[PDB]
Amino acid sequence: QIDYRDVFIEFLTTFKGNNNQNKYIERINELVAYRKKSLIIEFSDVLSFNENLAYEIINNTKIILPILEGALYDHILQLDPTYQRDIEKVHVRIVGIPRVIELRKIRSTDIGKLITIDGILVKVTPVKERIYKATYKHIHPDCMQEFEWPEDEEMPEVLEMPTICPKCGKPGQFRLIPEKTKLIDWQKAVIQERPEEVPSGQLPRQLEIILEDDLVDSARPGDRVKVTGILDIKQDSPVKRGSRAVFDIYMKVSSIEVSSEEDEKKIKDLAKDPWIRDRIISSIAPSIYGHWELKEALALALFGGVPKVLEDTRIRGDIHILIIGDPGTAKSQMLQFISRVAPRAVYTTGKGSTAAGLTAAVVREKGTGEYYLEAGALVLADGGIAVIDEIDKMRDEDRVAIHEAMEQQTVSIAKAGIVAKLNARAAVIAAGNPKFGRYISERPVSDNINLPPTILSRFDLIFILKDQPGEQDRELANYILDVHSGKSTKNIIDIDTLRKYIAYARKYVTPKITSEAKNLITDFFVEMRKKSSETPDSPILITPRQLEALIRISEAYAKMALKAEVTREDAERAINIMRLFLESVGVDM
Amino acid sequence: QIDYRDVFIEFLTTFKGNNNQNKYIERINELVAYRKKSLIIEFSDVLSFNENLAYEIINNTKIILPILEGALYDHILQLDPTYQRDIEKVHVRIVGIPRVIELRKIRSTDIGKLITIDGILVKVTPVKERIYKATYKHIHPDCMQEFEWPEDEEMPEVLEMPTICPKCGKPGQFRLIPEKTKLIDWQKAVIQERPEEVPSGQLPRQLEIILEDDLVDSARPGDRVKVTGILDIKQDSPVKRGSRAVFDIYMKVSSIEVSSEEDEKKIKDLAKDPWIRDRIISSIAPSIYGHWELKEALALALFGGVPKVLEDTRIRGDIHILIIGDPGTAKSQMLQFISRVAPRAVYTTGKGSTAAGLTAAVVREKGTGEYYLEAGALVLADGGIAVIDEIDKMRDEDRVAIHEAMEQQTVSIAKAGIVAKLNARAAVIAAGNPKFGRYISERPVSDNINLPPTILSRFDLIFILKDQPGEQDRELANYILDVHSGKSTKNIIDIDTLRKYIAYARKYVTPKITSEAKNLITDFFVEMRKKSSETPDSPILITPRQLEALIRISEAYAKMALKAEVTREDAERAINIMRLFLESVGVDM
Amino acid sequence: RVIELRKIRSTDIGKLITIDGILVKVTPVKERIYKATYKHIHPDCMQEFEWPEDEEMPEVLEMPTICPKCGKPGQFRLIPEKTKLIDWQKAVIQERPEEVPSGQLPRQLEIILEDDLVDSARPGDRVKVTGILDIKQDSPVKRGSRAVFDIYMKVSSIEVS
DNA sequence: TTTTTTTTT
Ligand SMILES: [Mg+2]
Ligand SMILES: [Mg+2]
Ligand SMILES: [Zn+2]
Ligand SMILES: [Zn+2]
Ligand SMILES: [Zn+2]
Repeated sequence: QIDYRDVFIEFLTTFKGNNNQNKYIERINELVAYRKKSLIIEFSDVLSFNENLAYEIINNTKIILPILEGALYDHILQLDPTYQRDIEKVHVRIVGIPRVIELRKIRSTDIGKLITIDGILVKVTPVKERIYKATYKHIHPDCMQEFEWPEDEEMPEVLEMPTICPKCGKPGQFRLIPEKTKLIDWQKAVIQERPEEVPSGQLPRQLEIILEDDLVDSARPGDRVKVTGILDIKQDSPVKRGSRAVFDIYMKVSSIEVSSEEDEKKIKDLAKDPWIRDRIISSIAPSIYGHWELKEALALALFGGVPKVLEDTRIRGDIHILIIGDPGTAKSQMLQFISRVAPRAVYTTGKGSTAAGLTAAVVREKGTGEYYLEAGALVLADGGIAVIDEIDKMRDEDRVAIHEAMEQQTVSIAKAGIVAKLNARAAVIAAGNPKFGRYISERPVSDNINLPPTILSRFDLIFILKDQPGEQDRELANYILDVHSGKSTKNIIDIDTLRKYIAYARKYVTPKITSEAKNLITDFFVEMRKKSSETPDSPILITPRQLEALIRISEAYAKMALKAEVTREDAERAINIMRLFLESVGVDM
Repeated sequence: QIDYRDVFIEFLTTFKGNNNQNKYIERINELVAYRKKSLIIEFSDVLSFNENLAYEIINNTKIILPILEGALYDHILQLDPTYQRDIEKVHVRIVGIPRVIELRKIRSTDIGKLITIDGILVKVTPVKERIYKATYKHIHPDCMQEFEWPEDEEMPEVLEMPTICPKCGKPGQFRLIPEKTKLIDWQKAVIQERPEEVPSGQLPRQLEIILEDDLVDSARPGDRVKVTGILDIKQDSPVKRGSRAVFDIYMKVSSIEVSSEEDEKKIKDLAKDPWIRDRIISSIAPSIYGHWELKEALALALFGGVPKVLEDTRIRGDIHILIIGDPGTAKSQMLQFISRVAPRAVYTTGKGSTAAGLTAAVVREKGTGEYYLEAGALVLADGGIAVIDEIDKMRDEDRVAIHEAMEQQTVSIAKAGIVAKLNARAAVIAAGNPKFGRYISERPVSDNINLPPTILSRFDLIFILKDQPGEQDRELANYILDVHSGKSTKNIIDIDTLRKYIAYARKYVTPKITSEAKNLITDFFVEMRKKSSETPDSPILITPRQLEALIRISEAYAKMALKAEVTREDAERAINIMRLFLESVGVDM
Repeated sequence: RVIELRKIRSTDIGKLITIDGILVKVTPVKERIYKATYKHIHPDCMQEFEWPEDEEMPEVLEMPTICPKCGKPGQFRLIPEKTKLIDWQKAVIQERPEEVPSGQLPRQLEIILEDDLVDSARPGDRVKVTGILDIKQDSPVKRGSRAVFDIYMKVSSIEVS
């Protein structure tokens, strides 16, 4: 038995990272300045430094984590005594455990060991408080004594009350003292296994996890997470007998990750290429041949515009795309790709969705009997992208429920005495088929689309796809067979890098409109409106929304190159893509 | 060792305000005269008077507050000995606490400290009575003795049954004596966080607060309030075990303020401008170009007329506006602005509203099994404005629920054995699209509204918005791009001061109609009757309702200028707006 | 004294007051015990007694614990024949709509009618009641907080319109 | 009762 306090302190103060910058030393300095009370340590770094120390953490976790925490606290306290009286104790969280076990393959032998499970977050409860050291008071005409009930031991998960007063050795009834009671933050969350690991013909399983102290509110529902902790059995109602000697299992989370400097460096050099826009466009759905104009439209929606928030109103900065095409034009294929490359996306279908499920659902809690709100698909997609396949297959009474969310980006509910307004800032991508399955060229556009003009005006771009056999069949057939043969197109940015690029652009880039782009947009909008009045029979209308669309598209093109201003070149591209949308719908320019 | 009783009396008596009038001395004088029993003290005043006094109260409020009550009570006692026999003790309340913490950021370290939280009140409980000192009689044939149970401390939040009789030392049965029991007023309320504070993709949280003594019935649901007090853990079934030693927190209210003398001067001098009405109109929706005539109608609805109450009937004092326009005419943008600038407004949509949610909903308590009502959207909007967007999309079974509210300004509830009639004196602002999306001029208004003719009879003014691409496209395009570029319109009233201006006018201004003014309305209304018979095919009928509506519009104009008298210039202005209403609806004169 | 149904506070309990409101619910006439008669079921006792001795029987129903005659505990059986009853009726009073403040729901108060006061008025009428307020007790034995109590109304005289 | 998805007169 050798003390690990010196080794742990030596590891923190002597470890050299990629640049030999003493990364953990910097983390301590950040911890002291911000009073973060939590430290994150990569497991592979510990193993590289001292393999014996890594072994002890994995197995002897129950009786070595407090030892390291105490040593770390003294080092921080010595570094800055002001840190004391503000933070009582610090936490050491280990990340990178080699022991990873699937949610469905958890057995009895894994209880009591530090393991890692990767899944999808589903439900998060409001933050509550847990008593870990009580303070009772034996009220009895002779006692008038208070005491901390659990002596030399943390309070168990089961609320237990003293039977014999330690101060007088007598029974009676005791009264809790909230003022002297010590509390710790407590949150309950539910994790679900990923859809790619569920066995065939079976519903996904669920596991209950517990977050405490600073770990509360570390993630939102729908996030992909990696949790490391100790499994344990759950006790709910042990007071009443009746067998039920079978218990569920829950998880005590010690460290949690969601979904770096090197990545930012990789992204920065990518935008240096003048043809970065073409590379991004060609990297959208590499398995689909052609449809270049469609690929550009989907790329713009991934980046989006710049939302504007003023003192009196706000203007949305999301781009909505609608695709109408004959069956077999692969429309669902790009939509599936978009839901996989976007940092945050939700995939829905017209037939399998309802008005309540898309925006918000009011459900009665059977435990208390009072109504409460449940987030819909659009609410869960706030700040992301919502995909609605088969938009024409849903009832018009249900489709009309998203008119407010698509423009005002808010959901208003007045039901069961509940008045609320939830943000739904999400970009909507929709696809569907014409009225008669396939497009009828002889018939006009009004009866082919079979959609009200109100929802049509809310879409920035509308593309009509027609499957016309011709001279391009041979090249299309060769491309499809090459995909089935395993051949892949090179010079394509991978999904993981592309997803990182999109997230960085949406966070640190905010283009501004210049004077040159202002004149070009104004001239085109005025000219576009004049031609619209010539033929008023078209279902589509040129409303002031289309003017907003040009600004959003112009910003999206600039954001793709990580530019700071909307130059003249970006304005031309916005006009060019708008011309194709107008030409496809039947309006010449 | 340092006593602050003298400092408290010194601070109350020797404090100089900005007017140098000893406001706190006047507050005590007002308290004694009206038996207020509650004193409001700003924290900033104490900080200027003495830093040590300010630091003590904000930190040690648990013990200093009872001490400060005695010094105030004695000073009031010597000021007026008759204060006794009516009020046993007074209350001192501190406001302006700088310890402001967000609702979602509350942690374990904040329990037991004086903090303040800003939120929205959503639920109020009927006033109840709480026991703080009980009296029991020992039911045992030897005792027949009455004793107060909690000796040397207050009754805790959990009622405790004495087990041993203090007077005789014998256990048995005890009977509560309500005659000698001490009671205190008790109320429960729920606070919800503001929509602007909710994180992306999450749902708003709630916190339960407790109001006691004079703090009961100090607010109504839907009001934004700032509440200060001490947090504590909630106990529901301490006797009943079952593990789950996790407790939710609740707030003990000590001072509550809903949502002022320099602003009074700031609004009175503003009305001195003879062009104040023009400036107010130009300040409505500054981000919307044009629509000058429709902006005037919205301003009138913000102020409204003066209700007339007779010995048998009441005359509605509110103005109802219906807006029908093509998609993309910014109908929803100004409705959002109206809901934000009005002192009390509720925003609802046609698809997100139900009949129960608009008027009242019954809720069955799980415990008692009793039905009780909940406030609907219209009830919460009483005394304010109710905004109903996309009124043409709501189901007719829910549309009939507002027919009584528009005309009778009342809501009748007869369900689940509960019969009541609620007041719904709220102005209704509604918007909707034409029957065929784009308005058709050649067809009449009846086949374009897609609404029953009955509901349109209750609307004072109806406006038609037309999106016709013409020479104004360039001006509109330039204006929109200016908004997106950060450019703002100057010489306009800010929203915060505009809301204060509207609230003052609706409270302290009651214009009176002159005899000469009545001549114009009576003469004008006669000419409408002649034209009604000339063209009886119009869907608009010249009823006595139009005569009543004309009076309200003139009264609103006078209230806009803070004038207590209705001159002739307001009557002609009311005539002009009615004429354009008839011109837009197709009745050309 | 006349007090609005919404302005009732803690200081008004135990004093004669007058409330004006609208009847909304009337319960069927029932009987209440003010002096019960108990028989000790113990193979030696066979004794009859009135448990609420020298005191009116309270609202809470409490059975005797020790036999006043034999001086021993056991089983006590109530005798409906020897007991004395009194007419009992429950009703709910709702405040007038004109008294309701803006944007609030009307309050309700529970009143008790006894003896000849039963069936004095029908639901939907306007009445003015007089009497003494008191708190409501349902299950004082059950612990678990609930230290707050509601207030009901005992009617001594009621007039209609 | 009231909001929701579902099979059923
Ligand atoms: Mg498809
Ligand atoms: Mg709208
Ligand atoms: Zn003891
Ligand atoms: Zn006794
Ligand atoms: Zn006996």
